[PDB]
Amino acid sequence: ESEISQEADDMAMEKGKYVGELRKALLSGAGPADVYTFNFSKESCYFFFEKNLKDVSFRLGSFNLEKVENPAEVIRELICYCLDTIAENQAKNEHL
Amino acid sequence: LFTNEDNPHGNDSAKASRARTKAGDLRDTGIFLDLMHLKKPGGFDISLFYRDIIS
Amino acid sequence: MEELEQGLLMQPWAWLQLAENSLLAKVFITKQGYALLVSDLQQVWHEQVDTSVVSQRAKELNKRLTAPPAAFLCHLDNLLRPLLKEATFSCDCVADALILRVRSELSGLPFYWNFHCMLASPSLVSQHLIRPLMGMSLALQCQVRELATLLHMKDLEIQDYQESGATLIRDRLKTEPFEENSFLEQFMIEKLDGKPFVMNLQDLYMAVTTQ
Amino acid sequence: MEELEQGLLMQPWAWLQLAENSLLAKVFITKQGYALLVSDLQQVWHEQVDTSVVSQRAKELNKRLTAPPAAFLCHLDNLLRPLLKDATFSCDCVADALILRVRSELSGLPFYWNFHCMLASPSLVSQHLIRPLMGMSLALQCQVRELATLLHMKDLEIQDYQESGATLIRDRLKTEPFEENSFLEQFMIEKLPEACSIGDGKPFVMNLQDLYMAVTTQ
Repeated sequence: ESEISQEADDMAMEKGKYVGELRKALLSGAGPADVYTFNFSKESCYFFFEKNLKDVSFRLGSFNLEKVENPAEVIRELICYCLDTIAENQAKNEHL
Repeated sequence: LFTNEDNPHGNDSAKASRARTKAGDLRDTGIFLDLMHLKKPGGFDISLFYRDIIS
Repeated sequence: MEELEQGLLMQPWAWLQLAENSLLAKVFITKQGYALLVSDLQQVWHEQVDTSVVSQRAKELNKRLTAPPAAFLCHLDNLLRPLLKEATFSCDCVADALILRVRSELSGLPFYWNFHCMLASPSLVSQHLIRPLMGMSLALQCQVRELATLLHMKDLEIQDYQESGATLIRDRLKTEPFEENSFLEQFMIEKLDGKPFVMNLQDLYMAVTTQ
Repeated sequence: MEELEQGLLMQPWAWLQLAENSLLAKVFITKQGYALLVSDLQQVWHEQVDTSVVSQRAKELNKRLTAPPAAFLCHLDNLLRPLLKDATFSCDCVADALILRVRSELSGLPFYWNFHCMLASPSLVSQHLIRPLMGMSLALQCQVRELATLLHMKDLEIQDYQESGATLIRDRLKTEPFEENSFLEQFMIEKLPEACSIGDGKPFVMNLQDLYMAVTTQ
């Protein structure tokens, strides 16, 4: 937390912008108006995203990632979620 | 007299002077002129001509 | 030193949006920190401080990151631009205890904007800026003298236009020759925070302070 | 108390004839000590005294000065000038503060009384040395422009007479409308240095003493 005010003196945004910044950093691609670095420090299990505006670059909040192994099960869950949401969207398509 | 405006003779001084002279003459004859306030978006705005041309 | 202060005197007056007091500020942020010489006409911000104070303000306001003092003064020279009409650098109307009143959380968690602040002094009403102000007075007074002699000469011209004029007269309005004694009298007697001062001398100061 | 802050405010600009400094100057005739007034925005060069401090600077600021407070209250009382007749007045420029002495001279002995102008009392300074500011803006920048508009109205009279049948006959009475916009344009480049010059108080006390009385009244 608290990773919001770090830009408050830097670019002088307003509050709550961090919520949208985080949401669009989580969603596919970078922010439409916010620069982000998309990487992963496997050595430290840590993620970070950027925030630059008004003629100077700065460092937005970051993910203190936690390493939990067994990628197989979580990948299976993710792909099952993909297939199920495709199926429900197709059902909505045919009903409509 | 029914109007909201004294500008017609408020334009030319010669006809205004002649009109007020005639009105004074008619007052001498005993004619009592009376004027009414009439509807005007800019108001009556009296005395442009009629300030002492009223008996 | 010289070029900062001279170009600052050449820098147009800046009215930082505070809405509490009146800020007659001069901004020239090129080197030696942010040379934002603000003056509320009752307490001057001798804010020509070097980049060290800029870094101090950057760090006192970023509680888990940093803002480079060079970059801090650079983007404050970009942050004051949406202020002369954001982070409005509001300051209290008090003429003796001057602290920036930027009181709003830009984070959801507490944060504020503040410059280095100075208070009133017994010696703050006789240094520079009423010399250009009093030069504006002399400029306007000599302009008055020229306008006035032109008044008198033009009115003597008008007297010719009385004997040689044919203007339509309905007799509801009479125009007298332009008098001189009552003219000077009305210029003296008849016709006659800090907000009025600043919005009155935004343009006339720079146009006269060149001397 | 208004005899050193208000009456001092109601004192027209009149540069006292100092010997070293060319800064703004005027002294107020009081029964409660001489009063200077120098308004130049943010380094007070002001000289204000009461009976007590004039007594002190009589008894200790000069090697030979037996003149009591009443002596200097009379000297100022027997003074009619924010200027110098030569009470000999002289300046010893030791600081930007206007060294403004009113000697122990009453048309006779030039008894010793010298100055080191202190930073005067801020109560009688900040109250009525900033009044110049808003009073000066609000009065000058409106009345000067209204006089320019009087020019403009008289020029409208000239032009409407001319088009109404009062055409020009000679160059002496040929003067078409003159406006304040082009006037400022030419003045800021030609007559601005002539009329932006505090100097030694030569133009500072003739167009500006009554102007500044209008300033302080406003």
